[PDB]
Amino acid sequence: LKVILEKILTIPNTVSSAVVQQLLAAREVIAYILERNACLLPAYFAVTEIRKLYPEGKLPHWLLGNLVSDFVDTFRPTARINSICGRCSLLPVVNNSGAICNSWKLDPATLRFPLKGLLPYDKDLFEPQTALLRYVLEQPYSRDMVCNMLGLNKQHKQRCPVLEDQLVDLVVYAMERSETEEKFDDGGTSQLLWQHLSSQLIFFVLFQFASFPHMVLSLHQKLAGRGLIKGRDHLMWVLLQFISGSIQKNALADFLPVMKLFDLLYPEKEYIPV
Amino acid sequence: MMDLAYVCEWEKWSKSTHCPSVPLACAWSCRNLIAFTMDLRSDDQDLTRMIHILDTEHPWDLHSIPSEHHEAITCLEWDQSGSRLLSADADGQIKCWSMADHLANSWESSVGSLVEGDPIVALSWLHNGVKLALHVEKSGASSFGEKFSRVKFSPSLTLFGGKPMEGWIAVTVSGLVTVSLLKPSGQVLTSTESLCRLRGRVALADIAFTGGGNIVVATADGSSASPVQFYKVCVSVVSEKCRIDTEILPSLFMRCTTDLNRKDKFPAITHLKFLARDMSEQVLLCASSQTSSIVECWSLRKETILKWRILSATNDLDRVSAVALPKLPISLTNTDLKVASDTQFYPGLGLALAFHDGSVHIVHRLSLQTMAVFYSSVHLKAMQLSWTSLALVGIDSHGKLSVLRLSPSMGHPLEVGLALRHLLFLLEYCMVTGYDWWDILLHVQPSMVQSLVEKLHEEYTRQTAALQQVLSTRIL
Amino acid sequence: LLEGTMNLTGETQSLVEQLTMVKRMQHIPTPLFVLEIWKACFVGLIESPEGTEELKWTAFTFLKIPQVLVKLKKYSDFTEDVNCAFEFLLKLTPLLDKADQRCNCDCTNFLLQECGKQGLLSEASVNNLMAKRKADREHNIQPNIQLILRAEPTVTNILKTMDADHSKSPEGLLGVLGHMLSGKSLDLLLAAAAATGKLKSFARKFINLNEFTTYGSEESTKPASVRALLFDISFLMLCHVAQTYGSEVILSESRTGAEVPFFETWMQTCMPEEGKILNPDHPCFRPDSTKVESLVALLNNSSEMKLVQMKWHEACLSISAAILEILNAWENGVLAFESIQKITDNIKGKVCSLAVCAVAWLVAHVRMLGLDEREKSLQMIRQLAGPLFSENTLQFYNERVVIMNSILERMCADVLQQTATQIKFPDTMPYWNLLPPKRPIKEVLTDIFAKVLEKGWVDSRSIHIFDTLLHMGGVYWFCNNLIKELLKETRKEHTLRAVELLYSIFCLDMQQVTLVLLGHILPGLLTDSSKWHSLMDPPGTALAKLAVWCALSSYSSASTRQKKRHREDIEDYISLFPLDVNMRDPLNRVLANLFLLISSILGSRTAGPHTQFVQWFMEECVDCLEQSVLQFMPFTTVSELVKVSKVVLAITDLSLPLGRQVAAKAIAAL
Amino acid sequence: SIPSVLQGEVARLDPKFLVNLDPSHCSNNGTVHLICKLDDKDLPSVPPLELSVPADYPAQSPLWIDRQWQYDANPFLQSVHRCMTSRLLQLPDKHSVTALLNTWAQSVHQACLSAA
Repeated sequence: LKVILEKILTIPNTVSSAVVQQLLAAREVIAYILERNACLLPAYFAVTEIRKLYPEGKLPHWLLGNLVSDFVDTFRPTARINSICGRCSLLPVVNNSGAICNSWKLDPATLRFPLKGLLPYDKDLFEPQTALLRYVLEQPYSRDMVCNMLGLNKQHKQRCPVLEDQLVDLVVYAMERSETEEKFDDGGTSQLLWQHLSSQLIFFVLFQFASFPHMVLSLHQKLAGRGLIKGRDHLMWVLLQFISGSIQKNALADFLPVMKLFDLLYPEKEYIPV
Repeated sequence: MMDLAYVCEWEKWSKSTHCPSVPLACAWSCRNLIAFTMDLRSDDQDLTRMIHILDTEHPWDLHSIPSEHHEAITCLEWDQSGSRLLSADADGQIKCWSMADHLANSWESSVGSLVEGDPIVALSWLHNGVKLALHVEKSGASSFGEKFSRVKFSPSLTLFGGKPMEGWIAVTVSGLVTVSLLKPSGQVLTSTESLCRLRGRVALADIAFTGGGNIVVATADGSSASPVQFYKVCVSVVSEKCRIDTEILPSLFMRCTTDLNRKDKFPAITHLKFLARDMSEQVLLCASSQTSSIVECWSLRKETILKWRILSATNDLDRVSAVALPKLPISLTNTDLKVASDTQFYPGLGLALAFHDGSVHIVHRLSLQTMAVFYSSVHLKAMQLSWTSLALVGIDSHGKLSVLRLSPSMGHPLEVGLALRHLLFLLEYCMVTGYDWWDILLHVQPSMVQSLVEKLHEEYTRQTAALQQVLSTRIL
Repeated sequence: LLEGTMNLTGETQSLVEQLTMVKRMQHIPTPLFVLEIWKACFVGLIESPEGTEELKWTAFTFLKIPQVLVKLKKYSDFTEDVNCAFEFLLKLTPLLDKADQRCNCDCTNFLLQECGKQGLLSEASVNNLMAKRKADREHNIQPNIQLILRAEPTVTNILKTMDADHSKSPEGLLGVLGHMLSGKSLDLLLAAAAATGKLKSFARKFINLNEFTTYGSEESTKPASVRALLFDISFLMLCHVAQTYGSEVILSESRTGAEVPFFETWMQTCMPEEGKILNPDHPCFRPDSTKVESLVALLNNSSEMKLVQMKWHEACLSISAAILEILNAWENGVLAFESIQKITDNIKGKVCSLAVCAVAWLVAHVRMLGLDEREKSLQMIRQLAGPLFSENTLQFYNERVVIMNSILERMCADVLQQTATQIKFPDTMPYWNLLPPKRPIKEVLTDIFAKVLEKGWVDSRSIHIFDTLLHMGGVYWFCNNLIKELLKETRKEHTLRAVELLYSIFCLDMQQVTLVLLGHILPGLLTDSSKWHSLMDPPGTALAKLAVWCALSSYSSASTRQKKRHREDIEDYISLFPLDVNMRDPLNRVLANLFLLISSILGSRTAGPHTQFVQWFMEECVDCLEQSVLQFMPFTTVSELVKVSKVVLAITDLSLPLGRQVAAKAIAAL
Repeated sequence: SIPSVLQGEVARLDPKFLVNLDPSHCSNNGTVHLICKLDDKDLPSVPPLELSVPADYPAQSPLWIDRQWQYDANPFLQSVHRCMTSRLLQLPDKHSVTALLNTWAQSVHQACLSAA
């Protein structure tokens, strides 16, 4: 079955029809193989090999036709048996005691739940799970939890990009929140939020799981034209923590775009009073 | 003598099948360059989404630009100097095409703007702010400055002195307007805004400029029973982008509906035009039914403080398919009408109209009266005129292109001297500017070539020691 | 849900034929059909917001659908199918509990009794189902259900006895009008009439009474006040009916002679609705020049006091030019503010219709006026609609000022939105100005389509947004964007449910959308050399099923906005389809062109996915038909299909006189 | 359409054969289908023996569509069929259609001679 399918894939997507009736013999062979009545082989093998060849989101060959597609649909019920209801909205409580359960782990490459088998699962299980780690990061003392669920081991440099993207999204969300009112309460759950945000970031960037120039360029791109300027002083405080933390370890260039950021985030011509 | 110059057709282009009709566009540049698009539907969709570039000196060879557009192209515009082309279609994708290696047979684009999902109904370049006025009475004044007088309009968005800024403005199907500006470098600044809180269908739109640096946008729903709204727009670059300030102007209502005799006819508006770009005080409307049509003109003259009134209205017209406007800037003063009427000098008093028959009409500007009728022996869908208005290009509902010779006399006999004076006055306009004179050469008779050459020779002389220094190559 | 949302006043024959057509198009068992109908009715009832919409939904779901079921019985064994559907429906306990707790009564019992009255369900089955429902449930203010079911006979009685004007007794007329002028009585009567489908005669009778009472005759002060009250109350009811149930019911659409009612002309030329904008300088706004001067003299002198005989129609036509003159003089600066206050007090003192007509004309004039000069009129407009005016009321002021405030709100909110103004006339318009003001429409269209696809059912707010998006964008843009969104699915269930939802979405105006589709989108996707890469098997089959459904449904042969839309624009279909029965109907031409194209594609060379698409189109075309759109099909494709590879022949032959021999030749050579 | 080689070879065949286009199947393509009839005074009647001609007929060989049930239920016809199989196994590569038609005629003649 593997070799026949791989050989049929070599036919061009547009060919003549005077030969297609001579070309439908492979379709007849496959139709005999994929029949669950004669029981040539367990259907689990057939569906898993087809899914190994065709991942989800990719259309099958135009010669095979419905013969393949309907097949995987027949495995729709079993995939419902092995799915936990409301998996996406389950949220734990963050603690530093360790001993992580295997049910909270995520894919380091693309932030997906590890799924057993190649069954045609539900759609909601294939989108990235951005809410879970967004909630985890926001909680204080959530340091080992994030590295445990992302598979990080804090002994080898990795430079994980999705962590940088999530950190940038969290900083801009905090900036929007500080831009919202900041008038009902003097504190407004802001200064502690900025301190935590800043404190965790210092930990993530020190072990080089994220890159400073890339984060600054990404922040400038996200804030370019957004017009959220009410708590820019706090972001500059975070950048001061950035630069003063490791000025001696690295070169001056790593701090070049900060200049553009200062100009952009501070459009003025008149003097700033003390 | 209204005549036909030459008809150009292409083999294998016709005989299309299963092809719904699609509107077309045409554009004539300062140099004798034609940019258009034609309905082909021949074994490929992209043949209906190509830009055809034609040179009138060599009609037989045509250049095809394979534009990467996803929907039917709506409008085409040339720059003030014919070095760049603006093209737009449905689903955004406004492109700026630039000449490659200074070759007219190679084009490439690197500048564009995009709004997702909104077809563009209006598009225009920004104004530079220089125009001239031509006086036929002073055709023998023996002074270039005396003949063509500066009018001194003001330019829009002046930065760092008297140098204008370049860019474009577009109006979408909804109440949405986009503005783009070009930096001296490759940088481009884009912005979008909503016209007013009343969001509805804008089937037709038009854009004009006014003295002082203001834009007038006219929107028409197209139901012939709703008012046509007018808005004022100001563009200002506050140090990081172009902000748009909009406000409302008084509207009008359609005529030929309160006649209380037969109002059910003409239930849709099909054409809304400005009588001349940078002239926002006159608006032409054209409504049509399934059989007949009506064309009217309105103005905003001072007698509310501002009101729109009626100027002229034709008796009865067939279905209107194409309208074209003059480009020659006539002074339009009272003292010039008499001298342009006694002498057969009509280069800027004509509006060109086409119908669903083989009939093309030239109608007077101020009062809608017919003066020239042409029969082709099919109908014309898109057409344009020239700077000197000596000829018009036309695209029919086939693969044919037509070029028609328009004469100033329009059949009225004249003496040799008046024709020579007309031709030399028209040639001096192309002398002062950088425009070509192919349509002028279309009408010069072989008999009076020597007189024209010699009289132009003495016209070259006796200038104030400066015009001769910069016009030697052109005079040769 | 779509039928119950917008066109609740339409004739039930169209709904019945549409339901039967849908049932025939896709094989549906009867119990599933009835269960789906009941579940849709209940879920539409639950989500309705508080107000008149809840009353309308209750009236619809408890009055109109029994006649639909009765007509289904008549056209069509059905009894046990209804019982089986009911026993399916009774299993859903939380939905029934939510519906029960929303309406504060056991709606299941009332529904069972109502359907038993129609005779659809047997008495023993009704009793058993009632016992089952009570067992499941075991686990002073009258509800609106009982009010509707008990007030519909009152509607019938009032319609029956009002023709004789209660033996010409004006005092009894005032009594009965005041009785129905109490809390929510008018809305209940209107909803009952609309659900019963007898509102046309109701409006006709009120129009006749108004035409009788406007001219009037000589009377003393008390009967003159009676006449004025009758005129004002009739005007208020007609205006409320116009502003609530559209502009189709009051207009007769069948009137012989020049004796047209004046209120019809005022409706056509003086009230700004959602689909019409008025011209302030229309000839109807310039009746004369002496009547308006008499009216302005009466207004500026004192209270009118001449209402014994006043020619209400001519006076009402005259307030427009009068208030024009007062506003012009006031802007000239020769009149003080207190004079305007006195004039507004005189207008709002006794008769309230004059304020309504003046406000309507002021809105019509302001709409054209520019920004810098509009603010002058709005202050006198809100003075005309200020607080309630006391020490001048005859009687029955509460609901009169309430209905006047509602009418002026629904008439003036359109202009109030354009400027930054708020008057706070104290919801009655939850579906108004829903789309975001600045962002493009494609984003919201795609987001709403995705949400509807994910949820699995369409909401009424989504229906309204789809309607306004279709109005703004156009049929071609709407259909092209929706079809482009369809072709991004790789799963068969998702595209199946997408097509099922899109059929009902396109059911807004089937003729125009099917014409646009079959004339522009399918040929474009079928002719281009780079577009059949997206015509794969699941989306291709789903799109073919949708296309054949739409084509034959439109061949078998739905809003006022779309009515004016397709009456507005013309299209020369002869030029669009040169074509190489009647040959004037555009559907025939476009279907013949489509069949010619499909025959050419099938007979062409270098076949690919497009031939599979046309094979699927032909297969579902054969499957769906009962025996009919195959009359225009060419005779060569009968042999072509056999060449490219029974029952797919005999049905397609149509038993033509040429058909017999061509079919014999085709089937013989297999 | 029909290549010139096939038209010429059909024009230059013995008048014992009147081969023509197959009423069924596709046409005007590289692959064509022909149905044959034999009109020989000295030989009996036999099945039509249709042929299929692929694209670019020169430098290749055509194929014969076997119809086993047609030639069965008669000793004479199956003797013809087995002689046919023998002769087509004896034919070399790159052969033409006229050679196959002559082989058909000669096989029919040999079977008739063997029968009587």
